[PDB]
Amino acid sequence: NIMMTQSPSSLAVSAGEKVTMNCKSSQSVLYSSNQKNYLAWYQQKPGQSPKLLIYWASTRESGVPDRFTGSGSGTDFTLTISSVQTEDLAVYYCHQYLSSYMYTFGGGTKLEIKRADAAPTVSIFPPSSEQLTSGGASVVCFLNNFYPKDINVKWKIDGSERQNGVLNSWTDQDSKDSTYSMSSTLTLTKDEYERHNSYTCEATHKTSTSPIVKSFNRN
Amino acid sequence: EVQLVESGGDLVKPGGSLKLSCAASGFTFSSYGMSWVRQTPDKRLEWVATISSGGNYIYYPDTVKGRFTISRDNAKNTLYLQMSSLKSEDTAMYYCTREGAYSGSSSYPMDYWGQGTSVTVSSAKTTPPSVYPLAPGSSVTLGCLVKGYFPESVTVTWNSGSLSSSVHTFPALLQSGLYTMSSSVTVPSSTWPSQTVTCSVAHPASSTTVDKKLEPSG
Repeated sequence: NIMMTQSPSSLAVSAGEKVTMNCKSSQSVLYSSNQKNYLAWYQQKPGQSPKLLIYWASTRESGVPDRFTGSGSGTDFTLTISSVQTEDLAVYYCHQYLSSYMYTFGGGTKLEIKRADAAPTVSIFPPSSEQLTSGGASVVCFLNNFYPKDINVKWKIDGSERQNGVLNSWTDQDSKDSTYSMSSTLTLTKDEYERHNSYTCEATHKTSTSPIVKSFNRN
Repeated sequence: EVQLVESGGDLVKPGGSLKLSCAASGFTFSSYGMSWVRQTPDKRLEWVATISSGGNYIYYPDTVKGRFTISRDNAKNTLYLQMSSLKSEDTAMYYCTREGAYSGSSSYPMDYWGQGTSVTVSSAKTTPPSVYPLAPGSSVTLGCLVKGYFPESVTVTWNSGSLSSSVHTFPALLQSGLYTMSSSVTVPSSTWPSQTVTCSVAHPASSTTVDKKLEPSG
């Protein structure tokens, strides 16, 4: 088995900058009879299947832009993007297709787009009527359109920070603005919810030394 | 125009069987070898099986050999994957690929990939979701909380697709052996609540479509 190793696992790059991603095979993928490297590069854009970019380690596929360049021989290979475009946001995988061997893929390099720092737009939502009707009570916080991905959310119930029953989910980078979004959900029973009055969610982000605070009272 | 259309993906109990199909068009299907490649939740790409142009030569990795069967029908322009003794580690997006090299001759890697069919191998039962509107208690953020469904996926649309470039779909998380996800829309203060905003949730797995109108409070 030829092990394909890709480095780095992910990298952030601004539009118009040069990008280099590495691939390493556990053994030579150079043929010697052909004198060709049986290495391919695929690009997988969000929500899509992979698309072939490079074959024979250096030759570009049909509709592949000139900015994409493959190099290396034997065990060490690289994929280079000369003028990074927002459209080039994808996971890039290397693949060995050596005749006598089982097909293998690298773990992929996630290329993320660097943008200006942006603060989140915070929104708080009390449990719905129909949810309370069923015995449950979920308080939701949306932290929308922020950059970078690192953010902290603390939930406060009547001034006390709560650390039981919260689930946080991040969106992938936007196709249009390169930002992230996150949804934080505090789940309590209808009884636990009715026992308290003030519900607060505080967001801390690189953009401000001050938390963005959103709250509501059950009245 | 090369087109590879997979179908057959479903929720299967561990130890079960499932047959995947791939309808090919826009190329002489019978002159190419086809392959199946799966993508697991960790996003890793894993070669599953390959069959020569004619269906004479078959190749499998150790992970699948004995359990899976690749086949094709050159008269129907279809590729098949019969899966049996299914295990949870078989849960993935299954792609139908086309071997780049013409017939026997080597040197060209797989070039066209289809859109995939997802296969879930789990002892967990199909549960329809509960949809809860998220309304506040220049712009206004509205949402929908879609809780306690199995399996993935659900499809949330706002105003039946009329809304918007301003939608966020938050990836589902497994909570108590069931999935929970959320969606948000941002509309101008002038449009809501003056004009009707509804989220439509469909879970094809449970044959469920649920439309929730978002209403103001106080």
